[PDB]
Amino acid sequence: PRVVPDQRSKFENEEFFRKLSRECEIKYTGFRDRPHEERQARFQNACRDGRSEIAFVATGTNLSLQFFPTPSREYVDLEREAGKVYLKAPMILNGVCVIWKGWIDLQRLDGMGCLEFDEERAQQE
Amino acid sequence: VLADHPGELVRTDSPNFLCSVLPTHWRCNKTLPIAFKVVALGDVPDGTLVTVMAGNDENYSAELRNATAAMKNQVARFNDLRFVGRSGRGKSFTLTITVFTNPPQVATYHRAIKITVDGPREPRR
DNA sequence: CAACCGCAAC
DNA sequence: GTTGCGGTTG
Repeated sequence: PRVVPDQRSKFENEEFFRKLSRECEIKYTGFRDRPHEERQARFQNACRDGRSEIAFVATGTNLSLQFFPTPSREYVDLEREAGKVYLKAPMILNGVCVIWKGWIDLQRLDGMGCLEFDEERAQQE
Repeated sequence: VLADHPGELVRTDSPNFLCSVLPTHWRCNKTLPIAFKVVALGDVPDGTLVTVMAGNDENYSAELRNATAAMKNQVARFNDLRFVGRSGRGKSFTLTITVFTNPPQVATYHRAIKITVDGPREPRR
């Protein structure tokens, strides 16, 4: 089945989630072999495409993201702060509904982000 | 007719997916001994894309090859999936399997495989 | 021992 | 493009 029977508990209890529930070092992992300038372009192009790939650096947990509920400023926010993009991406991770929220420096291509329990989605599951 | 193909499966960290068993230790860039497969429990439309990403606390994002596949009859069979990035002495990668439904469903497989330059080798002297 | 680097042989 | 195995090293 898509989710486990008690999402919130899994999310608040398992180390897997706990390690990702506070903001931490994330980083764009796309086109790792190309020159940095390109990676910058590739990154943004795809972001405007509502998608991207990022890893939680410390643990090495990788994720492909979809920024939809063309993207909205709510999911792909370019204004809010310059030099960096703020992203939001809902998904079902290991059976629990969550939302991935973080930001990325459009120049260094790294940043901070974390996992957030998505209770609304959960209840609909 | 006959009926018989998923092979040797194990649970992933998601309650909605199983995946093939991988060798404990394998050579980097070397074709795997079986074809990696992702089996979906809950209904998943044919054509849904499925991808594999890997990382761990040493290589935050391992380089892979042929890491995209498509669901057909609840099974996404990868043709020649390969691990190019190394995982580090005594270490193994954590896989991230992403099934692209809306929203995407993600399943991790921890300590799934160690990738080294040589791969398994008989002791030697 | 279990990595890495190299590369000869196919 | 694939593989097996010697030289080394921490």
